[PDB]
Amino acid sequence: MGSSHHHHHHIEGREEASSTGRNFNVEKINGEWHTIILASDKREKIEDNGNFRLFLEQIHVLENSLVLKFHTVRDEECSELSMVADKTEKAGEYSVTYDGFNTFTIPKTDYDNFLMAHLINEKDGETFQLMGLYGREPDLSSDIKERFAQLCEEHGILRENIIDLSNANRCLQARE
Repeated sequence: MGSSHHHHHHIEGREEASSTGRNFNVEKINGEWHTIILASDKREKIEDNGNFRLFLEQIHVLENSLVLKFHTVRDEECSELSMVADKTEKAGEYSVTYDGFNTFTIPKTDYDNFLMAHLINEKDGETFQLMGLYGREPDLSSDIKERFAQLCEEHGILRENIIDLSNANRCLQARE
């Protein structure tokens, strides 16, 4: 018998990555975060006073896991919950303790400009693909916000299902 192999090279320039474990940097995403735009197949979910329509906090990068907090109201009263996204046997898919069985991952990690995450929750015999677009700033330009719209169509999430958050901000359910 007898075999042989070869080596590989790396890149220094700015290039995207995924949670799969290929040139991923969590030391960047670490810090004050913000929810630019929320896109997911479920307008009735990410709508006025929805359930997933919550703000993001500063993720705390740990040894292998990372803590994350959100902002959710209750009984017409502002509030916030506590979560902790950890690793699992899966491939580049973290597991966060949510109201129902779900998994938080990161398909497009462009901390340099805008970060992208993909979480799916399957409860009540029903599931949906959730994706929260994040960016170094509290608002993304028309050049970056469009980038996400290119992926939403790939996940089956029509560009129309994209709900703008930068324009929608409130902590009450007041209306006519």
